[PDB]
Amino acid sequence: KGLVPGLVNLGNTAFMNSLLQGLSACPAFIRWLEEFTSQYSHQYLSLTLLHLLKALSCQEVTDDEVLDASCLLDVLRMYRWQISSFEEQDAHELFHVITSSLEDERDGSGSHWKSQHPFHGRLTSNMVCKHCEHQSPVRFDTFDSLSLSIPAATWGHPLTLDHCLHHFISSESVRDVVCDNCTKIEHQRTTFVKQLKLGKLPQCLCIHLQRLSWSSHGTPLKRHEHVQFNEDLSMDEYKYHSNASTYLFRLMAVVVHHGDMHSGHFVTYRRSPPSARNPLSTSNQWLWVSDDTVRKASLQEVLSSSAYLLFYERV
Amino acid sequence: MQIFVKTLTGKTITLEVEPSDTIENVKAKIQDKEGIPPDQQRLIFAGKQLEDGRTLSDYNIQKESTLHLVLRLRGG
Amino acid sequence: MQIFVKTLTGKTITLEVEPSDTIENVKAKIQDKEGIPPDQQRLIFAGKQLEDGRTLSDYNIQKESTLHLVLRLR
Ligand SMILES: [Zn+2]
Repeated sequence: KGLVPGLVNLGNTAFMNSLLQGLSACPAFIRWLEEFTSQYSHQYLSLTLLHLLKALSCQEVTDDEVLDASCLLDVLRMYRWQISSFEEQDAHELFHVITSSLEDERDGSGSHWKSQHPFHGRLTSNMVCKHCEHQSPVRFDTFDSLSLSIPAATWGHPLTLDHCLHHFISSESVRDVVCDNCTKIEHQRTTFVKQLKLGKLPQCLCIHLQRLSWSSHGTPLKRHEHVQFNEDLSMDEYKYHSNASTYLFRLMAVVVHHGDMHSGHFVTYRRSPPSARNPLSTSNQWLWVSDDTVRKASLQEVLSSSAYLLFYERV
Repeated sequence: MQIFVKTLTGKTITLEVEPSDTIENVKAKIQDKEGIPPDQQRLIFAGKQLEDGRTLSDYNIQKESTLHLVLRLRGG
Repeated sequence: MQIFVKTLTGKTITLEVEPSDTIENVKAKIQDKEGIPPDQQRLIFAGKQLEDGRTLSDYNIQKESTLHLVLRLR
């Protein structure tokens, strides 16, 4: 077969089990983990993560294997993420908790302090004052995921992932900005135009569709609309540099939320482990995992899902 | 100093903060402009989710940094 | 339609049900898949217990909703 092992959900941990299936569908993240882990050759999160990430990336060793990631949650919630005992949580929040530990872990290593994990990308913040036309020097900031506000729906047209990306990189006018050039001409306050674009792309792209918005009325609102993503994603449009290398990404896993704005459940659409004969080629058989339950899924089912976290890996 | 916050729309706003300010201080100032209760806010900067009880200094948040605001979609 | 029942025992049950279905009927579906007596079952939605006399539509339980099954061993 081509089934992956499940994950035991004890006390509302689908947010974790779902994220792990998605992370384990990323060969590059496991390769960086195995290389990073090599410096240690039990509170090393990279090690405990690799143990579960490796097991989920290979097929189940036994019949209908159901794994247990209590080790991961108990390591994180000791000091880093002291969460209430049975409280439902956001899978995207755990992703950034897992990232911050890997980054902290990498910062405390003499040999690997320079090695970035494959989810590491860079954003560019461009600014220019409208009143004096003076451009600001480009800033560069790190991102481990792209949290895209889902834009307003068009009449009958479906919402696309590319619409979200275009909305994230779109330009905009920010008011009440302090201008140095204008200040010396006091502290003058003009309005600038600001724009985000991607300076460096990760090998492992994690997209976060903000399905939780804030209404005009002042209440949490959950966006249920289908956002249409593709199996193949081109990121050349959203890069800062003109220098043309092609940036094609291929979908590995989809994390989906089921519920309202307050609670619910997380499931994952992911690819199958590659065949033993050709283990460096991405499988085409997709899988559906709801904690312990692992079942075969069609590519159409995957793409027809209300995506929340989309995991891409560069080809 | 002056920092930036990309809100739930993607519209960026101007914040007035100091390096010694706590993260809940920043969240409370976002509530005054956006109306989202701080307990429901998540501020991400440079790929790190900022923690309450910490200051912009502890994260090295320099002037005109861009913070990212997101909500908490729980599922268990 | 499809619904999830989060048991506290490490199994998240996927059930195919109808809005007309009754709780007693859903507890019966649970027993068939996981062999738990319906007298021992307590179905929770949105933090409140579901009465064996009502249907899922009485609680606005829609497709891909999430119930929690708590047991009452006595
Ligand atoms: Zn100016």
